[PDB]
Amino acid sequence: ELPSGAGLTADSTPLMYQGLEVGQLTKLDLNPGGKVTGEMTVDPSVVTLLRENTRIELRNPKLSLSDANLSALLTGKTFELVPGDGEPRKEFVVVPGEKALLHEPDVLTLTLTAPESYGIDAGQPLILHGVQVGQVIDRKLTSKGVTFTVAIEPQHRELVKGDSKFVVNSRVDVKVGLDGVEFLGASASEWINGGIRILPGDKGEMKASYPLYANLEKALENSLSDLPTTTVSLSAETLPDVQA
Amino acid sequence: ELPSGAGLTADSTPLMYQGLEVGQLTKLDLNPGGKVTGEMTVDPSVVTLLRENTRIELRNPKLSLSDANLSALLTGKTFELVPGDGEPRKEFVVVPGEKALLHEPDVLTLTLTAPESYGIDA
Repeated sequence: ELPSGAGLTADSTPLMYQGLEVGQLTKLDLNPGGKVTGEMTVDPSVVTLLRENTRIELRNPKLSLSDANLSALLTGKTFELVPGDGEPRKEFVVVPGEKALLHEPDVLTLTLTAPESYGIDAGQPLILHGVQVGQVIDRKLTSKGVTFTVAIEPQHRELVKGDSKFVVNSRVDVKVGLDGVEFLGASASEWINGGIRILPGDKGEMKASYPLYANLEKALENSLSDLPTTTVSLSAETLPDVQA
Repeated sequence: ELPSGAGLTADSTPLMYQGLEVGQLTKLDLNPGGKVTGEMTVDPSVVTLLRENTRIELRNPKLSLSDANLSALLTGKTFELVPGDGEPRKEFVVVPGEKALLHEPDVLTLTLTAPESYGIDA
């Protein structure tokens, strides 16, 4: 059950497992209602891998800066078998390559709010301790502002622990001080990738929503808003004092 | 015993030694359990180099900024024979190109801790 047979050709697009062709997309049709379906023959040696949570991911070719493989660029779209376990099944729903993380046997899905996108998009990485542990699934605009949905891999799921803070890394911010020479938000190699930094906590509950802090300092201050609350008010007639 | 036959084609990917083709990957199969294996015929003139710690490295083509060789880009994956010494052997385990330094007769392996990646990758 395809999302849209954009680059798919009948009898040409292969099912690809461990780098070896296993199956061949045979039929590709447009059902009424705009739905696109198809069917694929697989090698009998692999049918045991078609189980309940076995999934098939449509993968786009990607430009590898390290290994510029021309063949991958020429073949275009590809199917990929990633097996699971359970009862055998025959009907399948193809997940797009970006949503592949969303459909996993155990994946940590979070919804985090923000007043602004800050340049964060739906393909950005998601960094903990300088290493990617997840991905931004998508970005939805609401009346109050942006809400993102993000996903965390199961192997790193146990390191967030209910308390954490999420900091924007997609925007550079150079601050200058008399002693405060600092470059917050990103490094140049990491700014092109963008992403969201995670400040992990100790213990918690994995609550449903988390605020998104525009920089590290506001995350430390636990100051999601912009205007701090008036701790106290003073009345003075004429004083040559600070405006703010 | 391949990691994954990603760019490997049977009867096409060569074994490459000193820049000269020596061998040809003949058979390439998926064993049960997800394991990928294969077998390769080598020239009899080179069988003496297949010894105990002789290793075979799968090498990806790389974009040389100095010598943009189009042929290397077109051939894709390559095998490379780097000989060793000891008893002759026939079964082999292909090391990926990145892990090639890890499998050497003498290599100094260190584990170093950090509180953060600092952008350091593998």
